[PDB]
Amino acid sequence: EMALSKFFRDFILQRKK
Repeated sequence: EMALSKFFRDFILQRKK
């Protein structure tokens, strides 16, 4: 499906500021 979906957990979640 998507491997960015792993990468997802890394970008937007560092935006939990």
